[PDB]
Amino acid sequence: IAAHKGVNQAPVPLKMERVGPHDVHIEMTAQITDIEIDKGKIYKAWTFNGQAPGPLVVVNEGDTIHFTLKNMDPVVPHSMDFHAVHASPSKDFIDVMPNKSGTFTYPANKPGVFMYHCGTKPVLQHIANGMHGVIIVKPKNGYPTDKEVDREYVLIQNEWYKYNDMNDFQNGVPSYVVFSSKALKPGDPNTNGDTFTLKEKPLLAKVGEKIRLYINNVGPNEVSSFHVVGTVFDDVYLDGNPNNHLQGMQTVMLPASGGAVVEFTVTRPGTYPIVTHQFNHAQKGAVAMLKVTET
Amino acid sequence: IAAHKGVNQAPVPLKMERVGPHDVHIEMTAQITDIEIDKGKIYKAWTFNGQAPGPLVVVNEGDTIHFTLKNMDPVVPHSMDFHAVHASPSKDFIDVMPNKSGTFTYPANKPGVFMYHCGTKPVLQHIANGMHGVIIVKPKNGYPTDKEVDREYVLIQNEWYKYNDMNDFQNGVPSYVVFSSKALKPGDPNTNGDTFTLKEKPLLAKVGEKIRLYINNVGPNEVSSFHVVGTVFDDVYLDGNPNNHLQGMQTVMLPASGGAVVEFTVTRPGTYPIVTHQFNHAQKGAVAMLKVTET
Amino acid sequence: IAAHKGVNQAPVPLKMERVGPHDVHIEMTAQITDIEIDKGKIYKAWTFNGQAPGPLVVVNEGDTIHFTLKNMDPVVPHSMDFHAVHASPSKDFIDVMPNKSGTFTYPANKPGVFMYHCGTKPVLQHIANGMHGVIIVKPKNGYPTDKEVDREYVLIQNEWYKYNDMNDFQNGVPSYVVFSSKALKPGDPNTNGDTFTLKEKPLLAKVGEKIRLYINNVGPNEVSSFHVVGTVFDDVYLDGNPNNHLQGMQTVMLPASGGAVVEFTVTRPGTYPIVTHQFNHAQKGAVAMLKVTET
Ligand SMILES: [Cu+2]
Ligand SMILES: [Cu+2]
Ligand SMILES: [Cu+2]
Ligand SMILES: [Cu+2]
Ligand SMILES: [Cu+2]
Ligand SMILES: [Cu+2]
Ligand SMILES: [Cu+2]
Ligand SMILES: [Cu+2]
Ligand SMILES: [Cu+2]
Ligand SMILES: [Cu+2]
Ligand SMILES: [Cu+2]
Ligand SMILES: [Cu+2]
Ligand SMILES: [Cu+2]
Ligand SMILES: [Cu+2]
Ligand SMILES: [Cu+2]
Ligand SMILES: [Cu+2]
Ligand SMILES: [Cu+2]
Ligand SMILES: [Cu+2]
Ligand SMILES: [Cu+2]
Ligand SMILES: [Cu+2]
Ligand SMILES: [Cu+2]
Repeated sequence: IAAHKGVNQAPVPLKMERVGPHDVHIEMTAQITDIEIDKGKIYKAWTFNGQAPGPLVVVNEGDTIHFTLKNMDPVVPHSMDFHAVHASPSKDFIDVMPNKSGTFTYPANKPGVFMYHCGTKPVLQHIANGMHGVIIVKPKNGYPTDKEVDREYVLIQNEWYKYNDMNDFQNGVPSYVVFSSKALKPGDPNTNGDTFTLKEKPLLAKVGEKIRLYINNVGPNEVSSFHVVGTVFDDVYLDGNPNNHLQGMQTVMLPASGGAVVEFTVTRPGTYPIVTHQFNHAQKGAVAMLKVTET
Repeated sequence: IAAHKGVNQAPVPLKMERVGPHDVHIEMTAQITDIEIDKGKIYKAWTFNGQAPGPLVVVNEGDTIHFTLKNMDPVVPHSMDFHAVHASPSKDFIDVMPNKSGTFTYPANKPGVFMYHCGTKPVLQHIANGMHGVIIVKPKNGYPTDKEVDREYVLIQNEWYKYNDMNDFQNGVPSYVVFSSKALKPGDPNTNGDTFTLKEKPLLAKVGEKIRLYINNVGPNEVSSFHVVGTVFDDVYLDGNPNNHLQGMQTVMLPASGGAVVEFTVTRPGTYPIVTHQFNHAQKGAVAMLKVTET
Repeated sequence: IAAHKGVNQAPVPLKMERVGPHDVHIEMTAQITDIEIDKGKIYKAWTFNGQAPGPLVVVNEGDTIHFTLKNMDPVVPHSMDFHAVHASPSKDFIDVMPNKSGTFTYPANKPGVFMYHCGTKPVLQHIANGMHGVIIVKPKNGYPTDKEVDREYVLIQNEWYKYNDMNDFQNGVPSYVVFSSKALKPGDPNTNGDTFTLKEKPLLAKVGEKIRLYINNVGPNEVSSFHVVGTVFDDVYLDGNPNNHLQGMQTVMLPASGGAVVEFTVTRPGTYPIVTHQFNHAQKGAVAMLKVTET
């Protein structure tokens, strides 16, 4: 796209504020931002807020979201689809033109770990170029295992293809498959989907802790066989809904756009890889690390 | 196949009748029928009854099926495998030769949403060329959420490949991935697996309704990440068995031949896309629409 | 690998012994062994004990495993990762050099049907060349359906690619996809992952029996849509954990490394195929047979 040549829009922080007991404002941008997806490989991604996947959104069950998208792309329209919400797609997930803003309102009444993404046609193009993310909706009454959890993090799986190449997006294997982490609390890492960051700067834990991960596989195209090396999931909640409670899973199957909450214990000091167990994808980037120490 | 050149056998209605409180007769054909799978693209499909996927079959839990297959194919043998039934494959799912008929009998004692398909070797060939479908077995005591459902439809996912090309069927990506709808009540649409019909003639609903879909992914080869845009599944029953009850799923993973019953609420007027969230497949056809109006 | 040319190390029996009420010794080798994966096709596999998949391991819930790996490979390091265990990957799943041994200790406190595999980098290479298997951990209090089961077997799904070709392992479709069976009791078959053995020498059963299969899809790369032709699973336990109990499934989705316990009834004499319902994979080898007789 001629109007994207040389464009590299600096990342913009997510803006969010509560405006009622059951009402939240969220303000995001659509923007064109260079991301290093593999060492030496820059992808001029289509993004929310200059991150790919986009920034984490966390709301409460029963919150109405008043969402504003500011489109900074000079030529391409963009939009937003939150899987958390009940909405009319043809009224509420509509395009925002270049240099314009749009505001849409809709409720999040289901707890869980949901994908969000651009909904502009062709949706494959927009998701593959980087316009994906996660929204977490916290359950009103928690999970039954809350009291057991010592530490939690967010992980997101996505793929990267040949740059802006619809033939590859439709017909080709992924070039890279990658994890990212998004911050839930101050000090947590906040990273983009790349092959290396979470190997060089592992997630941190302490020996004997129960860890919870909020996970989502945003695709665009692949399923994920999510596994943490050296442990067994004690508890799994499919899509993060507390009702969908599995126990003792070695590996969690996630569809494209599929989420879960998973919990496991790290018993011994060391580095624990986190993978999709489709090992072709792992080899192409999808290995993160959890370093577990005595302190 | 030289004996299929110029062959286009008109579709034949499914014949079905109850012959006892727990016994049903079903009569199908195997036939060679031109189907428009994408605009301008005709596939000379191998079919049941001149539909691909085939006609919908609905029976009750505990029904014995007395199934007759009339083979209208001039040269290829065909057969039938219902996933609903307990049967001896080597006695009851056997070939029927060109211009012959065969009758087989077997019980359907498990409720759910089952694939059927030709079972003739090579089974890949027969399924890929179009010989697939769904049988629904209604549970004796219903689903616990029956009283909530306002409207229901059947959707089927399948792929199309290069015509009758076993190398592509085994080694290639699908050319098209498509939804079809099969009628449960008078007035419901009844369509073939194509890229366009359910976009141009969307399924219909009213604002505020709870919708149930009976879904099956017949493949041959792909899994499906089934999602309805703008809603969350309130209830999911894996394979349509009432025991396998999930809640609040954004996306349902279906294996190849996998089924479910899914229920969701449409809250607002508009058009709601239905997709597999493996967006390469969506781009290649697998997007249906649900138009939701005040009336 | 020049140092593997002409190497064909005879298979070595698994060594296992109980050494306490909650403690077991297991001794395996890593070795280079020619396996016929398809008729006329020899793969010089990287293996545990000269089998691919490796030998079956069965322990009890709460057993500590004292595992020894003797590396017979002349040049490549190997290691072992059991998905059953809680362990530090960077201390306990480490490499054993050529012509050396290493012993590692760790608990199996979760019941189920777990993958094991080499964990040496690149793990894709080691798994794809044949270093995979299953460990079963028997639940302390059984499964609720134990009293119903008449007969049981172990089945494993894996893929084979072009020989030792990392580009194919990462980017290509599988050449073959195959089932194997591993013995649980004297007289049971014990086979390698190949396209033919379980078609020519089917698993055996009697009419009216309830069969249990312990299944795992070791990959490396594919998911599996596991189905037995002519029946419906009465009961499924995901990953073999008794809590994760489904009923009446036609087909079980398994992630890569995913396991299950499945139970079904064979009602009539005949041969019942067992497949992954991703029929491209079935066509490439993944069809086993269960011959069901009056005796
Ligand atoms: Cu309130
Ligand atoms: Cu507001
Ligand atoms: Cu966009
Ligand atoms: Cu979506
Ligand atoms: Cu792929
Ligand atoms: Cu703790
Ligand atoms: Cu664990
Ligand atoms: Cu009766
Ligand atoms: Cu009859
Ligand atoms: Cu046929
Ligand atoms: Cu089948
Ligand atoms: Cu494909
Ligand atoms: Cu209603
Ligand atoms: Cu909904
Ligand atoms: Cu004891
Ligand atoms: Cu010992
Ligand atoms: Cu190895
Ligand atoms: Cu593993
Ligand atoms: Cu493949
Ligand atoms: Cu019995
Ligand atoms: Cu059955």
